[PDB]
Amino acid sequence: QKIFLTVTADLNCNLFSKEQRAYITTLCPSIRKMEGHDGIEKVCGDFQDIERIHQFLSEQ
Amino acid sequence: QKIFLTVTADLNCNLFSKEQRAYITTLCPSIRKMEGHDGIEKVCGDFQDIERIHQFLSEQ
Amino acid sequence: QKIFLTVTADLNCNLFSKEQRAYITTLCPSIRKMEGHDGIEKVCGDFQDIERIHQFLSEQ
Amino acid sequence: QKIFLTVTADLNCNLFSKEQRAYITTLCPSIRKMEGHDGIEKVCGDFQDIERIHQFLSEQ
Repeated sequence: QKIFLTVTADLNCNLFSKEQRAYITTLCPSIRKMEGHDGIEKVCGDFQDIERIHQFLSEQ
Repeated sequence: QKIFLTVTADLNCNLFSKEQRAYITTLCPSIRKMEGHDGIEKVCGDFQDIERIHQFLSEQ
Repeated sequence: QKIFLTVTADLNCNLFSKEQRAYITTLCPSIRKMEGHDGIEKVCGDFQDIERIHQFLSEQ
Repeated sequence: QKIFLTVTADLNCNLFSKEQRAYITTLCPSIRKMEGHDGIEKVCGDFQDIERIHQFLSEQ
């Protein structure tokens, strides 16, 4: 089965814009998002999507 | 410059025993954990730690 | 003087409709939310915000 | 049936010592806790229990 049933990550919203963090919807379409007027602040799902999101923000 | 301010993982406690999950606090001594009648169910820390915990459990 | 830095609540999506849970963004404009297929599933914010949400929903 | 399935609160560990925070074990022996070497950082449980902990901490 799965090692991690789910993984959640608090995003740095000082470091990355609404526009940068909004791409996560296209990068990982089935990632669950905690979102404000400030855009995506937390993400939840498979460890593979958290890695993919970390890779993506790491490059910005 | 933290990408993920924190990261939290839900451990699959069906796949892994209390003894197997117990080592996580030696593996990552500054980890934070949530602990029931069958030991460690959830963990919180750096991305690096959650990657090391995934690596470790992945090899059992 | 924050006692709770943030507070997250899991909503009883069986008890309340998408239309009932949808008002939360109008009730609490500054709130953060996570939206599955049947609307808002989880909410993050201030204690006071989570309190007013409990009240609003308790009277449906 | 209940309004909030669970509630989680990030505790202000700057405003409240390890020892003040440790009493939450006595206050709500049923509350699930995220804890490391500065003690309880996050609590998860029933709305009523979150209220009691906020009520306790606010009375300090």
